[PDB]
Amino acid sequence: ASSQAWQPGVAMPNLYKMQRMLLEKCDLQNYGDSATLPKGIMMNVAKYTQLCQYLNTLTLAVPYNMRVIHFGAGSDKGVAPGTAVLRQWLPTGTLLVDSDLNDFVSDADSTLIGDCATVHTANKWDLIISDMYDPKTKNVTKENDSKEGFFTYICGFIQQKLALGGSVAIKITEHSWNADLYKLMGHFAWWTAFVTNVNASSSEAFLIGCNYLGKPREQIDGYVMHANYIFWRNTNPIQLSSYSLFDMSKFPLKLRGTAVMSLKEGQINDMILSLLSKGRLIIRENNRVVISSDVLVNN
Amino acid sequence: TVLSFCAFAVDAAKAYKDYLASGGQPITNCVKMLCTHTGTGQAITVTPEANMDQESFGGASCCLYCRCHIDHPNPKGFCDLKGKYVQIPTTCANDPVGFTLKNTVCTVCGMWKGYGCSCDQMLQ
RNA sequence: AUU
Ligand SMILES: Nc1ncnc2c1ncn2[C@@H]1O[C@H](CSCC[C@H](N)C(=O)O)[C@@H](O)[C@H]1O
Ligand SMILES: [Cl-]
Ligand SMILES: [Cl-]
Ligand SMILES: [Cl-]
Ligand SMILES: [Cl-]
Ligand SMILES: [Zn+2]
Ligand SMILES: [Zn+2]
Repeated sequence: ASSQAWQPGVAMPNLYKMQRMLLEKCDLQNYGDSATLPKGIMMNVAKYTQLCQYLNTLTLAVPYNMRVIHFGAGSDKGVAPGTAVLRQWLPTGTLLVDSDLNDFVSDADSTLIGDCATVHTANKWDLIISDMYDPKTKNVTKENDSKEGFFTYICGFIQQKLALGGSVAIKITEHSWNADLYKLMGHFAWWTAFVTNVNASSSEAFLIGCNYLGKPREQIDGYVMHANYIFWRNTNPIQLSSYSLFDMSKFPLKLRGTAVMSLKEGQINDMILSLLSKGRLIIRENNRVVISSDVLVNN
Repeated sequence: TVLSFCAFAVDAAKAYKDYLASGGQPITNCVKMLCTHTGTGQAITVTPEANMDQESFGGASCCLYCRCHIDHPNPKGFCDLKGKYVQIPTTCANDPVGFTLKNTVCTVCGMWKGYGCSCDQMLQ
């Protein structure tokens, strides 16, 4: 649609989620084309700006003293452009932790260097962003199979460390995906695959889970849902567009002061699930936030 | 006797000025932010505050000490840029690291001295 | 994936 170019990106229409498509090659007519970016703006500043502009239209829970963790925050240039955008977007005072396999310097309150599998925390989080991508994914050796690696960690991290009512944005591509992550999208009140307009020439998308319910509201077959995602990308051509980057007046996340309360799985009734589904409640304690990265000691 | 260690002070700030004086390439990949350019124009802020004569950058990416992974000389070794946004005059946005090293912020108005601070300055 |  000509109207897509005026938005920060495009969300996968709901009718695609209800189909049963066969997996096929992802073939984009503009594959690899470069976006025209504003002067001196890095690709990931533009990309995270469009992701945050889209998250502004969803029912994100935004408590005071919000907790956000960003995985895959490092870059080959040693800086964290995505983290700088998240810090600009999130309310002042939001606790922001970022992590990456490789060393980098960032604006996060704390940074952990090492495989995400070495990251530990007993705390619950309000928002999880992952931009992780395994470089070996570029070497296609075994067909387009569901991938493990960091995806097994992020599935476990969502099921153990995401506050009920919390949300996630997990980066996937044609070959970088996991069937269990798609199944986990059914544990949210709502989910979608979002493509930024500055990267419309890539099979990249963010799987967005909005308002975690901690239980499956819809059973999703991950193998079929990835095939439906590729069918959408193959049939809905999205043109590169940097238009939304030029109006930043309404960029910061709105401070909703979402209620935070402590409840046991036994008190999570239908009235509470209704509040969680509307972005009006976060369930977790408000204990101090403690994180650690396991260090392997070799002689 | 940690004075023998400190006495030998490794001045990275002065070394960077000499490197630039020798026709050296300024540090790159400072993270420039998208913003309205209708901000206060203060030097270091919790959010981008660039006016029409400035560019806003992620602070950590414009700190020589953060980028070179060397101790901060600031009191208690804390960084004044990390976790904040630094406004750099557009005319110097090609070398944000050198700009933050060679310039200082006014404690009264929060503006850069010589690039926004008008405290040293009638008809009402 | 880090245009
Ligand atoms: N197992 C793993 N654990 C942690 N980080 C990983 C990982 N596998 C890949 N990554 C990281 O995923 C990143 C993909 S590129 C990320 C770019 C970054 N978001 C930016 O703002 O520029 C790389 O930095 C890579 O090191
Ligand atoms: Cl091109
Ligand atoms: Cl670390
Ligand atoms: Cl794998
Ligand atoms: Cl409570
Ligand atoms: Zn620093
Ligand atoms: Zn002043």
